[PDB]
Amino acid sequence: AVKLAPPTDVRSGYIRLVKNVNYYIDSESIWVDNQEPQIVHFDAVVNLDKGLYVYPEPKRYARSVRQYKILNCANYHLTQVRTDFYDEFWGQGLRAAPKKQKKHTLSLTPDTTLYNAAQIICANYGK
Repeated sequence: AVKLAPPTDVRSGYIRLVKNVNYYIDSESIWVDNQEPQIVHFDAVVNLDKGLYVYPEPKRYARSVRQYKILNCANYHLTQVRTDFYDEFWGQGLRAAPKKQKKHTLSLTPDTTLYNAAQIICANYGK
């Protein structure tokens, strides 16, 4: 069925992770906590290798996923706050969201797409 081709060219302001080339940090989404700068909020944006049909209309499918994250660089805890699906790449276009958002905080372990992102974030702001 669906069988799609995420952009090779990086749209300005998006930071590609080495361990998943379709996984990005939206630079413009980044906020470092004013009171505790070890904590930084940001959007993770994933260009999909498969259309996710999460829209009311049958052959409308999501091309990307935008996830609100909160990272504590002190302990590498990553909190998943919300998820939105978009029918274009780079987390734009028509949005669809699940009805209740699953939130979850994960203690990150080494050598995984998320740890990658943490290392970039904390490297930039953790010092």
